[PDB]
Parts: sequence; structure tokens; C-alpha cells
Amino acid sequence: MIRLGLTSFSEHDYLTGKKRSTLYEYASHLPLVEMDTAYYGIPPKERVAEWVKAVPENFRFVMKVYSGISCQGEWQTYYASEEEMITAFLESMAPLIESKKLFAFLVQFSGTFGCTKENVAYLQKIRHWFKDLPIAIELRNNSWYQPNFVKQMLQFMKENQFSLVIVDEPQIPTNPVPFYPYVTNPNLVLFRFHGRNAAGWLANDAEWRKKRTLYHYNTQEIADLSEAVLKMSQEAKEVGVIFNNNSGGDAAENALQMQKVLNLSYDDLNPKQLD
Amino acid sequence: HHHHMIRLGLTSFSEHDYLTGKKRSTLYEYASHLPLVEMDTAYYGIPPKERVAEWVKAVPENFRFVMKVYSGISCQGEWQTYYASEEEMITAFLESMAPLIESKKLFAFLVQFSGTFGCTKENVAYLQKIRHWFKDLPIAIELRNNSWYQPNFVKQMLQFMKENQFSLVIVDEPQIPTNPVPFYPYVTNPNLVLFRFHGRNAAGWLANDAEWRKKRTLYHYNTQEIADLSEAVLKMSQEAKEVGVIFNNNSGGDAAENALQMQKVLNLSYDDLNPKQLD
Ligand SMILES: [Cl-]
Ligand SMILES: [Cl-]
Repeated sequence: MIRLGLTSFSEHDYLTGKKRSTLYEYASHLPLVEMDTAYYGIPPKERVAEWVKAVPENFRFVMKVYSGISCQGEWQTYYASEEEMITAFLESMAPLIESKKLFAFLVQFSGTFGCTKENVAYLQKIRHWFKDLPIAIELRNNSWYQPNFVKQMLQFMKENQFSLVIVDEPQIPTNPVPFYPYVTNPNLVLFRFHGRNAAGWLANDAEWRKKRTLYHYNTQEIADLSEAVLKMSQEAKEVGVIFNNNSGGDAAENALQMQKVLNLSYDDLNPKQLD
Repeated sequence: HHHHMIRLGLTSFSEHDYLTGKKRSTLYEYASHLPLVEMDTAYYGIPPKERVAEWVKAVPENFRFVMKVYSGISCQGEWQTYYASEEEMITAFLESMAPLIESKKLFAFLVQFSGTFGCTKENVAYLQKIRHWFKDLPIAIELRNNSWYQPNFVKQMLQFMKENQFSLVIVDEPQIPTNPVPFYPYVTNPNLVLFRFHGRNAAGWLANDAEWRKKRTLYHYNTQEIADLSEAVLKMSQEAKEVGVIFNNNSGGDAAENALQMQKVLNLSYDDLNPKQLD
């Protein structure tokens, strides 16, 4: 099975018709979402249970971990230890964990997170922090993908059962990772498309925040990306896909375009109308 | 003849429905009530030169801005994210704030550091690096780690600020059992002072609590507390030319009232913008 999803469930009016949509409404169209809620602050267990209750049996969640864990944030800010930060996170996510609706905890690392002895150790630290949970590592630094590291890194990922996210980001003259279809964990793969707005990037441009995921994958690009998704589904059990190119609002459209190209069905929630 | 002057302000201008009446308030509407405001817009991302100019154009001649610097500069963020060098990140920031600087409506660039930013040789170096970056501009430094305020550092530190013309922010935060900074009313820069009242919600603090995000600035100063804070400001205004005060205790919406409550106590006036009955 191949699950196509989007980041955020409320901001996809193409998918649902309404400007702000509910998770229930969302899960009447796709069987997958990424949620970056916890990234900015670990939510209460009760609200995580609201999400679980709002979706089908077949539905899955890509849950982005707290920035304190992926190192953009600081554990010190609200927690007395790195250990207690994880404890807080896992206690918050228990409802999602126990429900079997977790696709994987996404651990997106900064662009500055490069291939060093420390960082490799930290990746092992994360393995230990998330006992036997599905962890998806998104590297955004081509240093890991250099000829002298690639093969040993991929091996590292396999050993630690890490599902290395397959990333399609704009190939800016910095350190963007390549679109490298490869299954590190056969039990689950994760694609993440951020658009290819290479043109539109300027050095020292603050608006790159908005432009970096402003893209409408054309009919050709979707065909090529689909072929990759399909090729990894041969080598993997679960295969997740998250379209993140939504600065223009194109995410939902491009995802359903791929659904057609991959020819996929649905057993989601259902519609109604009253209030 | 210029007299030393006091300004009471708040963080952001829109959500203060108390002193405006409207749920969302404009900067113009805000600037018909108080002479000062802090804006944290740049902290999350450096805005365009154009929008900064709009702010300047929407306020009186004697209105002042406390402009919180980009997170990449105070180190909560990474300069790498959008810039080719620490240097170009500063160029980008100062080109953006060009209108605000040239208007003479800038009170100070606020540089708030993390709680993890304690007293270190490397940290002191970065402060001097900041001094360089901001040439001859007003810089208010807010430290949030008591390591700087220990007996073996505090005095040496205060001199460091004086010598680098830094206006060390007088902080008033919840005195949690962690590394909170004490209320230390002291003028490091006689040309400008800056208070920042974050509240005193020590009770309500839980270790490993994520909701401390909202609880930490959730407080309503009582008349006794306002009087105590007022006396502090009155003391510093005698030693300083310009004194700023930013009420940041607005998780419950109380900042506005507490600020105006202090205004009555300090007994202050205004000749800023003017209200209107149209929209
Ligand atoms: Cl991103
Ligand atoms: Cl704060």
C-alpha cells in the first residue's frame, strides 16, 4: 500500500472546499498527514487523542518531533534534561502510539546538521531515545551524501532501522540533498517533496522562507516522481508520501495528480451536511 | 531645552484590545495611546524595507520603537538558514531597518539571549562582536541567565556593558528555581534605559511543563507591585536621559492595563496621534 498525504490538514481548500478544514474532513480524502504541531511545542496527551479519534482505522500520522529533539530548539527551555524532554514527548504521543496509527516520528534536521562524529553519535542517541518506535530521519545536508560517506551512512541507517527520508528539495547552490530513492528500512519508506523552486532563490533573501516550498509540480515531474514512489513500493511494505510544496497552495492538487498516476483507492471517512 | 523622558509600551500593537477597544488594533490606533512599542516581527524573519517604512509613517514624531533583532543574531536561530555569512545577515537586517534608523524613531535594537546564554569567554566575545556589527546604534541587551549576575561576575559584567555602551535591560521575570535573572535596576548606559516586565508567575511553573510557554508571561501586577516597579523607573529616570518600559505580561491580556496603571502612578502625559470615529 502507498499513502499520499500533506503537511497540515486545515489549509488545503482544494482538497476539501472549506478555507479551514477539520482533520475529520481531511481524512475523508487522504489516508496520511504530517503534523508539525509538536515541533513548535509538545501538545497535551488529550489533544493527540482528539486526532486519533477523528480519523479512520486505515489512516496514518507522520508526527514531526519537538524542535528540542531535532536540535533547532533547546531542551533546557522547558525541560530539566534531554531525557525528561523525550519522556514528555512520548507521554504526550502515547495515544497515537497505542492507537497503531503512527506512520513514523519525523526527525527533520537543520541544514547545518552535517556528517560529523558528534552528529552520528547524536543519531544513535535518538535511536536509544525512541526504543522500538518508527523513526524517519530527514537529512538536509549533502555532506552525508558525499561519495566518502554515502555508503557507510546508508549502512548506518539500515542498522539502526532508521527510515531515511527521500527528499526532493530545490537544488540551491548550498548543501541540498539529492533526490536519492533508496530503502534504508524495508518496513517503511517516506517521501517528502518540497518543490524545486531553484529559480527564485537569491542569496541572503529572507523571503526564501516562503519561496523554498512554492512550486507546482508539472504533469511531467509528477510522472517521474510517481515512477520513483512506485519503484520503492516494490522494495518496501509501507510507503508514505508528503507533498510540502504548499506556499502557493499546490500541495493538494499535485498529490491527487499523483494518486491518479499511481491509480489508488480509498477507505476513509465519509461526508455529510447539516450546520 | 530637552528634558529626560519616560515611555511606557507593550509588545505588539494589535492584540491590546484594552487600550483601543477593538479586538485587532492598528499601529496608528495604538500610537494614539502610548509613545512606545516593542515589535518582535524581525525576530522570526527580517521584514522588507518597505513594511518597516510603513510602521514609521503610521506613528507620531516622538514615537519610539523597540525592535527585537532577528533570532539568527541572538543565536536562537541560525544565520546559515537564509544568509551566506554572519556579516551578510547583519547587512540584511540593517538595510531592512534603514527607514526606522534614519527616522530617529528607533528607541533601541533589543537583543534577547537564551537562558542557556550564560557567562562565558565565548559569549562575552559574541557581545563584542555584536557591538561591532551595530556600529553607533542603540543596543539593549537582555540577559536571561543569572550566571552573569553572580557575585564573581556581576560587577565586571556591568562595567563591560558601560564600556560597550550597551543598555543592559532591567528584567522582571518569574523567579523560578532555574536560572532567572534578578530585578537589578542599574544604568549601564545613561543615554537610554529599558525595563521589561515579564510577570511573576513563579507559582504555576512546573518542571518539564510545555505550557510554561503561555504561563511564564501570564500575570497581572497588583497596585502594590506597580508602585514598587514605578519607584524603580522613577529612580532610573533621574539617572538617565531616556527610559523605556515594556510590559510583556500579556498571556492573559493584562499588559495594557498594568502599563496604563503605571502611567497614572508615574503621572505622565502625551502629544502623539489622535483618535477618530470612522471605522
Ligand atoms: Cl523546510
Ligand atoms: Cl519571554
